[PDB]
Amino acid sequence: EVAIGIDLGTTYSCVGICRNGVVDIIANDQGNRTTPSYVAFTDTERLIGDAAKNQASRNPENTVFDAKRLIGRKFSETTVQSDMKHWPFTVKGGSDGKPMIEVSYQGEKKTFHPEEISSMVLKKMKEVAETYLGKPVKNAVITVPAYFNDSQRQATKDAGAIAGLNVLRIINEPTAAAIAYGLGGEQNILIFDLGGGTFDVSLLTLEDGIFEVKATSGDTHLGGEDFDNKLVNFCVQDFKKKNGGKDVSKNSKSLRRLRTQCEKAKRVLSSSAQATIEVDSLFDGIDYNVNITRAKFEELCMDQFRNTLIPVEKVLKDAKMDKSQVHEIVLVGGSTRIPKIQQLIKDFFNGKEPCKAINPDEAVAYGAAVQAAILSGDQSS
Ligand SMILES: Nc1ncnc2c1ncn2[C@@H]1O[C@H](COP(=O)(O)OP(=O)(O)NP(=O)(O)O)[C@@H](O)[C@H]1O
Ligand SMILES: [Mg+2]
Repeated sequence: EVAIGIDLGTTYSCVGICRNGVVDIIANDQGNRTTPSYVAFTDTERLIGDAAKNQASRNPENTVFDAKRLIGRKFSETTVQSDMKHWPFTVKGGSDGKPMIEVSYQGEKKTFHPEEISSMVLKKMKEVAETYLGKPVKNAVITVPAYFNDSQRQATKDAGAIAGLNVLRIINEPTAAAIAYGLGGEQNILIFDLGGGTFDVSLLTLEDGIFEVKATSGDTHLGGEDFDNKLVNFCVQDFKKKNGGKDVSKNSKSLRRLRTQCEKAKRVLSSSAQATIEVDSLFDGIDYNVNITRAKFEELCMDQFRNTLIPVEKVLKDAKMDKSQVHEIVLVGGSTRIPKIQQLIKDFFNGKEPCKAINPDEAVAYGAAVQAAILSGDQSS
């Protein structure tokens, strides 16, 4: 009878439950309200979530992420050829044309389909809910991007079945976000979703409790990781100017340790004017330290931030509607916490305040949890 909503994110996943028309987003074992979509294999164990992400730089070959970029795709697809330059783990095509992710686990070569890796993240999110509820969970609504095709949706559903979930429904991420905010006649809703890996803009219409996706645009390779990379590239150049041209970029472990700290500084800069990036013994036993102002971060990311408005203009053009006709702008995704992004969007919409009351990296799971409760016969929301 217990049903949960799950955001299966490219970078971070999130689980919620709606009971008595109230939605709890469930914290994991480390107290985090979102969980990295990471799976690692070591000599002794299978790590999922925070524990997998935290040892990525010590075990790059056997730490799997971005399975969402492979799920329901043929290995020969041009998106896979393009994306695989980003992965330190091995991916090969099977005789059925399906990607096979190859790792070493307890001294043995093992291969997994993308939906098997995604099943392990879903199983972790199921266990997070079960620990909180102190009861087994069987039923779930799982979200997917609006642009997901029938193969990607069915592979996501299969991941749920492998994780031990009865998948009540697959619903669109942008629709889930709109459902979270309870969005009176006809309403034009823009979902601006900027996560860790991807940027999705969706224009929805809502007449008589019925959502339709009118238009979608974005960039499958713009997200928080790209802003982290802007800080990494700066720090690499800054280290050169401090340490007689020495090049941190030659050491992939040095880059990963630097990237981890750039991501932390980026988060601090969403609520402070300044942050420190610090890595003890970064490269050649040399300590690295630098102070980054919010202004410098904004400068490094200036083009990427401003270009987020281009897909906004494109969905409005495709829907043949003026920005003045948008009733709600919903901020979704962890990167929408960046003040400069919030200011650019507000200014574009002529000072209209976006809907951002729900922690933006939780809104999709929140909506999924509402839909899961409704489809279980609970009319309280
Ligand atoms: N306070 C913050 N300031 C800036 N970025 C943040 C903040 N909190 C989290 N993030 C970033 O949010 C991103 C993760 O967004 P999230 O919406 O959880 O991912 P997702 O659901 O997996 N989306 P996607 O990766 O696009 O599929 C990471 O790049 C984080 O660094
Ligand atoms: Mg996503």
